[PDB]
Amino acid sequence: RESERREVEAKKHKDEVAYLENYAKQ
Amino acid sequence: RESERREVEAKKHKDEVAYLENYAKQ
Repeated sequence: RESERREVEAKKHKDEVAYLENYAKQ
Repeated sequence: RESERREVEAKKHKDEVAYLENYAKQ
């Protein structure tokens, strides 16, 4: 379970950097 | 140990996203 939590928090990193990219170029 | 690490990760993620949306609100 803790390993799975590691992968899902990596996914959260991906989502957050994705939103930063979405609103970065404006 | 794993639970508290996940908690600190989650709070820093929400802080980051709050920072980004506050910056982008203009």
